[PDB]
Amino acid sequence: VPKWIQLNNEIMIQKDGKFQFDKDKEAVHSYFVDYINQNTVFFHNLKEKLDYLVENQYYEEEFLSLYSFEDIKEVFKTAYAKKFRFPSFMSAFKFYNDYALKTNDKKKILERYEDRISIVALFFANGDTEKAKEYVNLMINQEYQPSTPTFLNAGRKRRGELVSCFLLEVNDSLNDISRAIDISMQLSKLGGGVSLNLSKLRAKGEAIKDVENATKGVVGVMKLLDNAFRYADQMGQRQGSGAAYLNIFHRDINDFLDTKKISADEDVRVKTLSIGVVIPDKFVELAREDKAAYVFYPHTIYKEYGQHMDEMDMNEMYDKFVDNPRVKKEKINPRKLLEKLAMLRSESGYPYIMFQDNVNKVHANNHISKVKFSNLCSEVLQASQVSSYTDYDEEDEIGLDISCNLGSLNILNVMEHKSIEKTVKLATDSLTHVSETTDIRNAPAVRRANKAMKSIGLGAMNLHGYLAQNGIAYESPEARDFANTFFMMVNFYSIQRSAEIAKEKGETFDQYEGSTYATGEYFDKYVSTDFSPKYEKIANLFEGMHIPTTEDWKKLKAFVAEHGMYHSYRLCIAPTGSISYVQSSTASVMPIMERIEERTYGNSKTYYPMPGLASNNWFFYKEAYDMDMFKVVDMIATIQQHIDQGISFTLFLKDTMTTRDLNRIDLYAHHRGIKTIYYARTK
Amino acid sequence: VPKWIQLNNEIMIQKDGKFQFDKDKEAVHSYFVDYINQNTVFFHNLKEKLDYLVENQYYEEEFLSLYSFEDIKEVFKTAYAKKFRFPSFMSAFKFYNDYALKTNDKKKILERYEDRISIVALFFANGDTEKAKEYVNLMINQEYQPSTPTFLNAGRKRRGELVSCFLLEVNDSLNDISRAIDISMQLSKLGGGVSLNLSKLRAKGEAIKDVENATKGVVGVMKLLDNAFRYADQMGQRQGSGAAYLNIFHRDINDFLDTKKISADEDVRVKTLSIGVVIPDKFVELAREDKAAYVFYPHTIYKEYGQHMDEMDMNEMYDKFVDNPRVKKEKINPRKLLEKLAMLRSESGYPYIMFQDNVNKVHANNHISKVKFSNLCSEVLQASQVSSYTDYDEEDEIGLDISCNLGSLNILNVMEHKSIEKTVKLATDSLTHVSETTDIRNAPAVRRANKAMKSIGLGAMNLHGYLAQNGIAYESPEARDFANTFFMMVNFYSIQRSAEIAKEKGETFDQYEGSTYATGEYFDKYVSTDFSPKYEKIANLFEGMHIPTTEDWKKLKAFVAEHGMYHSYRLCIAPTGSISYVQSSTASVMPIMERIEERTYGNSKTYYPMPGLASNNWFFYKEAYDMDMFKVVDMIATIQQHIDQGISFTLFLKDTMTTRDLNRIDLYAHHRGIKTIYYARTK
Amino acid sequence: DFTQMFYNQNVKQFWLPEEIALNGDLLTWKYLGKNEQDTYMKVLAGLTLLDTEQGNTGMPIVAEHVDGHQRKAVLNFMAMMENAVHAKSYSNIFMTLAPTETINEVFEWVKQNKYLQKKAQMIVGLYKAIQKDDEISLFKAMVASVYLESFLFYSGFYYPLYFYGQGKLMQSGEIINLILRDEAIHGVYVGLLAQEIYNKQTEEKKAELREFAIDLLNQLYENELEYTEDLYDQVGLSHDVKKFIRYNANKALMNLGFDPYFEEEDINPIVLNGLTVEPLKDDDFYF
Amino acid sequence: DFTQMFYNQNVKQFWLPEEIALNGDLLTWKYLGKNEQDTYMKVLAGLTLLDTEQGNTGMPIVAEHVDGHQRKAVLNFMAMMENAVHAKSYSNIFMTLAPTETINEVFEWVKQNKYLQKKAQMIVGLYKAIQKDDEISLFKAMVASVYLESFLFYSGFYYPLYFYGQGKLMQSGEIINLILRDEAIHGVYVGLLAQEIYNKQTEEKKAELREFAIDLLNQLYENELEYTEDLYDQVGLSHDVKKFIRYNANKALMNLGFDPYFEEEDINPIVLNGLTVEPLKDDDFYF
Ligand SMILES: Nc1ncnc2c1ncn2[C@@H]1O[C@H](COP(=O)(O)OP(=O)(O)OP(=O)(O)O)[C@@H](O)[C@H]1O
Ligand SMILES: Cc1cn([C@H]2C[C@H](O)[C@@H](COP(=O)(O)OP(=O)(O)OP(=O)(O)O)O2)c(=O)[nH]c1=O
Ligand SMILES: Cc1cn([C@H]2C[C@H](O)[C@@H](COP(=O)(O)OP(=O)(O)OP(=O)(O)O)O2)c(=O)[nH]c1=O
Ligand SMILES: [Mg+2]
Ligand SMILES: [Mg+2]
Ligand SMILES: [Mn+2]
Ligand SMILES: [Mn+2]
Ligand SMILES: [Mn+2]
Ligand SMILES: [Mn+2]
Repeated sequence: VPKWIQLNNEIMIQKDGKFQFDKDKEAVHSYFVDYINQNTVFFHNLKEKLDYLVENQYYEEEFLSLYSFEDIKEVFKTAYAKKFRFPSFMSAFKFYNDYALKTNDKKKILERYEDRISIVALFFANGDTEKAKEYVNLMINQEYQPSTPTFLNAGRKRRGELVSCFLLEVNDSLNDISRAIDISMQLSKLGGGVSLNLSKLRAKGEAIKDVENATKGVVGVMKLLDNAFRYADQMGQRQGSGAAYLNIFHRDINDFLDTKKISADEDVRVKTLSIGVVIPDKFVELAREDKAAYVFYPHTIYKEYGQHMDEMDMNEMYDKFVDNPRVKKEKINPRKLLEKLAMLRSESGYPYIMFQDNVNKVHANNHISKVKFSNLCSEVLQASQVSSYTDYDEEDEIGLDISCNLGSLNILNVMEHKSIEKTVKLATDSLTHVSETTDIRNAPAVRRANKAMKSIGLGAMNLHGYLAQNGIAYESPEARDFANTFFMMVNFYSIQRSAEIAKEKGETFDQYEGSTYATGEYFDKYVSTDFSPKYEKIANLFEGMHIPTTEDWKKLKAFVAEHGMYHSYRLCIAPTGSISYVQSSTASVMPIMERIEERTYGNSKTYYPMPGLASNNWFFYKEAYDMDMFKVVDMIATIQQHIDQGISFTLFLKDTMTTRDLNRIDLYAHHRGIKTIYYARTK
Repeated sequence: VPKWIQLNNEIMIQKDGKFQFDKDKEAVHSYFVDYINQNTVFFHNLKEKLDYLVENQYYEEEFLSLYSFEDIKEVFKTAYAKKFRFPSFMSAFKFYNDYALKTNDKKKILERYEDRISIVALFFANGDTEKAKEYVNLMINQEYQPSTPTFLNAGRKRRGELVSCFLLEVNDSLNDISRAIDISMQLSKLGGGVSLNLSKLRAKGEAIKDVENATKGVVGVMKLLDNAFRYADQMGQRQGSGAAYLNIFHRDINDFLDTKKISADEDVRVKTLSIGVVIPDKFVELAREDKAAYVFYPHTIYKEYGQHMDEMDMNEMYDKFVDNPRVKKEKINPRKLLEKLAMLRSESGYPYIMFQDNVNKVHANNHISKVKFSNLCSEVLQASQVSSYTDYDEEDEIGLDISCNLGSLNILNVMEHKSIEKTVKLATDSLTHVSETTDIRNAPAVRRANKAMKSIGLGAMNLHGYLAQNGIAYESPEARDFANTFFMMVNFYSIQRSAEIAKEKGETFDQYEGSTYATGEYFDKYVSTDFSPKYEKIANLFEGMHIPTTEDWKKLKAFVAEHGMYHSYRLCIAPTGSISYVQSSTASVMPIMERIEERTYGNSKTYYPMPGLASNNWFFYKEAYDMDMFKVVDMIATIQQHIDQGISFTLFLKDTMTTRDLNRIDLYAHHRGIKTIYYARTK
Repeated sequence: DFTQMFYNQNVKQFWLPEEIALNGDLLTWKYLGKNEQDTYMKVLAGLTLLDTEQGNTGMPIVAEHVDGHQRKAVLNFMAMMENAVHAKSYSNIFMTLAPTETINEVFEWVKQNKYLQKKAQMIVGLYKAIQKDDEISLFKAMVASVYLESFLFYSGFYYPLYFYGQGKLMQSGEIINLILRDEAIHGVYVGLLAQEIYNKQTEEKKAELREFAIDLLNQLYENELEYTEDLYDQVGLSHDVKKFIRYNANKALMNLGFDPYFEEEDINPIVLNGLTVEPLKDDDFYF
Repeated sequence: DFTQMFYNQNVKQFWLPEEIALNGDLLTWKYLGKNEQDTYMKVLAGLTLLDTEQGNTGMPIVAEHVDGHQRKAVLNFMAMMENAVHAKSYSNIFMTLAPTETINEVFEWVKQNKYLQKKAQMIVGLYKAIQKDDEISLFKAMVASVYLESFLFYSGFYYPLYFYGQGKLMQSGEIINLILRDEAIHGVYVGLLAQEIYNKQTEEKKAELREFAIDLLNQLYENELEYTEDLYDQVGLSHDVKKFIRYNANKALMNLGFDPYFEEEDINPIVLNGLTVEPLKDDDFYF
């Protein structure tokens, strides 16, 4: 048992009736002094270290060559000038076991935290030494955290793709299904999560070439995708992860959900494929009135109307489909389907729930397409256009496949530094650079959509940590007030940066003219409503920072109308799973799951108290399972009104909650504007 | 119970201690008069029938448009003038249940045997009325039977491909694996069986982009392919069938073989994928000497030498691989592997055995490539070149896949009509037409190889039937003498027809100049040896038929040298299972499994005596399980010396036989020049 | 050839009523109509009454007459499951769904019911007719036992499985599924013991035992059809229940090594959702 | 007043020998003298015989004659433990420690051993003498069963406990302690049923029943002495075991509501050391 592990395990040894939280600083100090300083490869100077790293195929020389060595040395000195110290053992452990560069034999540490931050900043700046120093200050202050792919792989020759979220539209044809399998394997090989929309595939029992009862439905394609994701396991260290989304009005919806039942037969079970369901307002209306609903065979609709079922407005087309004899449909119980969804989410946490009308009533790019499905983390909500993959020697009709590179603001550190605007703009610039440097060679629609849309995802983390470290209950009205003001400011400054980038580069995203940004319909609520804090306590937290007013939003609206917007999508709140430890921040905007996180690494167990946890703020670090999920829904809906994409929203349920409680939580989320529901976690 | 079925069941009711074989003629007559005539659609004339079939999307109008209706009427009269009568109930039942065209509801019969024969002949003639009449005479006389795909689909609008056997080379890359899955699905969608060569895939535990132990091996690709074949199961009318071949020296050979163990875990077990093993003479030599053998990692060999392991001569490169430190290899026990193969074949009948050196010591196109694997039926042995499928927007290096369209000579009918030359030449013409009219637009290598090599497979059936009806024991030396003479004549006339086609079209197959036909090495044994019957009884069977001599073979050799050859491959004896009932013949060249076949169709059991079975020839209709497999191997080796491709060779084993007996049979077949062993059937 | 294997499967399937919490069934029970509640109660009482006969008489009487220590142990284990586990489980379901007075009345009704009594007494009659050292009478009782375990219970199991497949009465449906899984293995095991006796008989005696089994099946089947209409017509399910009875009759026959009696039928999908190596010798390589 | 608590105790004590890994005893077994191993094998074989008959015959027959479904459920469970758990556990021990020939020999030895045959003859004879509706014959068999549970097993239990207490053969010893824990509650339960019958009698009849119980105990005791000497003389422990069986005879009498018969003695201190889903309503869609 190592000394640092012994010190960390002393956290739970209560002394004087209170946890010994100070043992974590001792634990991290001992961890460093006894493992990291010993196992760190020694270089005489930065020049020798950089030459060794570049020569040994560690660092790409393309990005480093853009700077004179004096500039690189200055950036590295800027990174080390802060004297950054990890405040807890878990943060340093996570960094030096997951992200710190290690020799090919994985026995020595080539990168410190400062070295990794400096390399990432140099990669971001793209030759701008002052920009690189600004990025170094942003990341060393831990105001902005690049996503795990960008942070880990940036500047590395062996690096994989800096983007990790991929959404693919699958067309209803064998050629398209084969291409989807190939692209899913190609993207998983790169380590990115791949989400597929199966709503266009015809249901089981549909005809292929005037041959009836030939189609196998979406479950056969799901088995193919599950096998493909299992094969492309990314060395096996992280098993291949894929998500399949199906509209609730698809015929195969019941079979689609049955793949996640434990009682399901093994020939139907899909082990490695997450499933999400897209629920239009029509289904909720049908269940509310207890009316009998119908699930439609997609190919009959496509033949009758020449357009896909999921390409149409179900709230306008459901009655026409029901009344159309040429459309094939079978009756279902919408309330029975909702209860089945709740039961499945309780048993396995699946499927993800996407409220299509909640997403598309605020979607700015409905002209390009409506948001038909989400990603593997349930927070990516963008317009997609399906591709037409034809026969060999036939030209393909490449559509738009969704992808975004992620970054997270550290709310606590952004508020402590009073640098919301600067942090947001620098994060937007870094995300734009990552998007511009991405080129996927086996996903034509992904690459085309990356070039055309320039979609980025700027999330946030440490909301609960910041609130608890400030004497604010997560469920309290003041917490929602702060979230409203902060995320309104984030949206304002991200829109301003996008417009400024469009003005500087002279280009907007493809089909920007038809977006709600161009027509000004996006800014209606911001020019009509004031989002300043309504509580004095919350308003004081923003002291020293300028909170945009309706006049500021009017000016920004005029500026956007003049110059346009560079990004079709800017904000999405991803889970931010493992990089939160490095930042010593709570995960995303969700409430904390546990006050002290007990985990076993190797054969020694480690304890991770929530950042800033102490006796004074112990009660404010309320666990999610003890929280009223209605208040969590209220907070997420408050945040979501300023996020153009979705928010990964996990439901934390007690074992005593029935399926009716889960159904009520989902119905309240739909009522409150929640776009997606990620997971049903039960204590 | 149907009256005809009751008449047929009277076959087994012994009268005077003898089977009532005459009851089958009554059974077939009753079947016709009571079901076929009743359920046969009525048309006033042939013109009306043709119009109805064309307009109702039953026939392809293009091929029928090449004839004036007078010529079509003449062809149909030629087919009908024969007054062909099915000799048994099973023949007519099989035809009218599998191949006879039925209305879209499968309620009425639109085609009789004469109608199908006439349509096939008109499709073959490609606008030649005299040629169409010749084809009608050939088929109605039942001297030639086109393969089930051609016979069923020729001249039909809603038809699958006329070629049903495809062989795919798979390159060691993710792009190639995904393309292989896509091509397999596309080809199974067409109803054809797909065989894939997995010997170029690196073994489990190999590096993927300088990261070690990243490869899943051939078993992961096998799971992918098995799911792909299960998905593309021909609209459920016929489960997708595929075969995977692995060289015995591949490291994954034991894992590859274990996929067929009953005790195998469902994760590794492959259910719908047939497996064959390619055994070079080196492995047999190692097992014979009991020396420790090595299985190699293909990617290490490729990196060390720049070529694939299966692209190199194992008999020469085995010692170099063993002595090369940069080539990774695993010690194995060759005799233990042989015994494992024997036990696996006894338990499940797998794997197929391909003796690589037996195939290639007589292979005429080794300059194009060695034969590396076989098809799903183990009778296709052609040179293939692997394709290089690159990233999207890059140019693919299209290689050569394998596909041949099959037809079977009815040995009994050909010998009775003394029409070996005419039947062989007409069958060659029809197979050439089928190959020319075939175009797969989703398998670039298959299409390119079909256009370049012009490979056809001309098989034979009713060998045991013809011999038994002539008082010759299948295992007798006289039977082998007849097979030698007959198949020598078949090869002679197929070569002559190929040369005549090359002269008429002024074009040979791609890379013919490097073949053994061009250099004359092919004809060495034919110009130096005589194949006329050595028994007076067999020599009498050929009375009225010219048996080519050494002078004839020298003249043919000179003719080929002057004009070349149109077909790279001409002859392959496929199992020919379903259409054997229609032809009233024993399947392929194999001995009969049972004198009377008991089948269940619905709740009615049907009895099928072996064609021509009677009291006086009961002893000559010896069942295969009672024969000496060494004598069957001798027969197949006698036949195989005149077949350029392989012979689908099934082993019929008694339950008392140990794995040692199966191994001895395999070793004798390898000694006797057998190329492939299809199935190990146990009684 | 089989007793130790069945021993293993039996003991590893051990369970207790307390493991499933029943109270949450009241959240779907309250939403059923009177006819649905009535049918469920009557079916449940039918199963309870038949299973009690199996625990008090059927399994112990067979254990008494079968020779072999290991067989007696397996049979004892099965008798234990009837009396200690199944009987308590049925009681628990009842006490959860109905008040004491309602339970007493349902049992009074089902106790007087003509179709339930006919089958219960037919089975019990064969158990009472077993004679010491007479394997023919033992076989007849084993046939009766297999018919109860693998066939007669299923007109009853249908309804809980039907609800279970719809998401209704899930806790009691889980219990019923565990019970049914035990009865399935009981039926298979007793079936193998019956086949052992059957195989010791002459050809004429075999034909006579086959006639006995088919005749008994016919009597029970015709009464099951009446039992089925009596309970299920009021909830419109009798047609589908009849298919389920025949399908399970065929399983019971197969347990006794006999051919299926009824043509194959598909079952209601809701109920379905509820449910010689020798080594080479160095000369084999030379010819 | 007691069956329910015995039911709960019995089912909560449920176990299987496979829960205990036995390969840990391999070395302490190897190290025992041939005399010690012989006595140990024979002791467990004698126990196996007793449990075989208690499971096959004793417990099922008492279950048959005792009224009340809950009483029958307890007795059926106890019967299952005897032959499906206890008797089988000894084979698990034998199969671990001994080669097949030694196992075969010890089972042959039980068949020909006169003391073991006599005690089986006496106990099983009384079980098979029970007459339906005759409470006196039932009482006599229950006395026999208590004497088997609480007295007769103990000449056998001594030796595994003696080793367990010295830290030897502790895995086998763990199995034996579980068996002993079961028999203690089995003896109490059957004792309470016997007392029920005894308490119904006249004073004159009671006096005769005490005579029966004491005469039977003495007859079994005298036979057990000879059995004990036969097994334990070769390991030097016969006198010690005799004290132990007298101690347990008193416990058997007490289980029957009778006064102790033997005087108290010091037992070897080593041996003492050896001891949910609910539907959505309309209001759920409004907030
Ligand atoms: N919690 C920590 N987080 C990050 N690095 C640390 C931490 N503790 C120690 N280190 C690294 O280990 C070095 C030695 O730590 P230590 O506390 O002994 O330093 P010091 O000599 O007191 O002065 P200084 O704190 O300025 O380094 C530190 O300089 C820093 O490089
Ligand atoms: C070929 C094939 C397709 N499918 C499914 C997958 C596709 O979504 C769907 C359409 O197949 P397609 O490849 O589009 O077939 P098609 O276009 O030639 O026929 P059609 O125009 O009538 O659609 O059928 C199967 O389920 N099994 C199969 O074998
Ligand atoms: C991507 C991937 C490949 N493989 C196997 C299948 C291929 O035959 C083999 C090579 O993959 P490739 O697609 O060729 O990968 P690569 O070309 O980038 O790497 P290299 O330079 O080493 O060739 O690796 C897996 O088993 N799992 C995977 O996830
Ligand atoms: Mg299509
Ligand atoms: Mg490669
Ligand atoms: Mn029961
Ligand atoms: Mn039972
Ligand atoms: Mn016991
Ligand atoms: Mn006991």
